[PDB]
This record gives sequence, C-alpha cells and structure tokens, in this order.
Amino acid sequence: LYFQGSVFGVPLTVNVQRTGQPLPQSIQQAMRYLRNHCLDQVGLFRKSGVKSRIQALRQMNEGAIDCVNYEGQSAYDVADMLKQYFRDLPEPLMTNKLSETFLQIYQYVPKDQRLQAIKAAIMLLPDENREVLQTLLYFLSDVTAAVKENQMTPTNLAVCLAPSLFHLNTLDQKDLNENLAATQGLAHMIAE
Repeated sequence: LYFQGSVFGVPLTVNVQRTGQPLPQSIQQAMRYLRNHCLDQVGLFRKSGVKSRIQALRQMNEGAIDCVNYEGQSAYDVADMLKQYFRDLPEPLMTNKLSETFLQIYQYVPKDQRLQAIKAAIMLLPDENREVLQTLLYFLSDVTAAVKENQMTPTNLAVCLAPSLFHLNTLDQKDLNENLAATQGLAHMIAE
C-alpha cells in the first residue's frame, strides 16, 4: 500500500517508533546495494541519476512494506535518491548549528586539533542522528576505499554530500563560509 511522504520528510525519531531504527530498512538497503554492487561506478554521488527513475525509487520506498529490491537499478539513481532522502529530512542530519560550529572550528581551532574539535561537536548531536551519521560515515568510507575505480576522494564525496547532510542554503559571505567549512569538516570526517 502506497503512503506518499511516509519516508521522505519523516523524522528519525518517528522511524524509530515505527521500525525500531532511525533509518527505514528500505533506506539501509539502498546503501547496501551501492556498497555491494556499485562501488566501481565513476562519480557515484556526483553524476546525476534520471529524475523519473529517482521518483520511481522514492515511490517504492514509500510503500507500506519496508523493503525494496534495488537490483537492476542504476547506481546514480540510487545515490541521488539517497541524497534526496537526507535533503528531505525535516531537520538536517547534522542539525542546523553544526555548519556554524564547523566554521568556528576552522576559524579558531589549530590544524592538528580540528579532528578532535569535530568529534567533540558531533558527540553533541541527538542519539538518532549520531547512529545515522556513524552508519553513513562508514558507508562513505567504503566508497572512498574503492577510489581507484570510482574516483571519489573524501573531498569529492564531501563536496557532493554536504548540502544534503547539512541543509546548506544553496542557490551572504557567512553562508558561503559555512558551506566551505561543512564540506571541509565532512571530508576530514570521511577521511577517517
């Protein structure tokens, strides 16, 4: 049975109410499919998928049964759908404050302490967000492991994923600075 808006736009806490976990299984299966079968696809997360196929995948995800079979799907549609998932969250995965906190980190904290200040900032995120960010970072880390094939460095992933994870105000210098800080901070994070 089809319930539009049952996944995209739903808060992490409600997902836990419904299924036991902050990400729906249908969403976790998208990551598994990318990780299992799509890591040789050049420019994963960067190259655009096809809107109509991205829309069909959203719709399969918003079926009442929390299970989607992704086989046969282009990696780029799945990757883009994943980005839309985080984009449509009612509050960014990172929360709204962290783009600013990452900026302060790059404004004040010294090179060799930044990772440490980034981990400190992250430990302040809600539980759900912390679980999801952990699962995502290990996933993105696997992607970057296959860099010789897909050409996605921590920096290449970061630049493509920050807006959706942080909800950056994308088309003020401070806003652009937050964008750059969030990207840099995210790249650092993926790199470990």
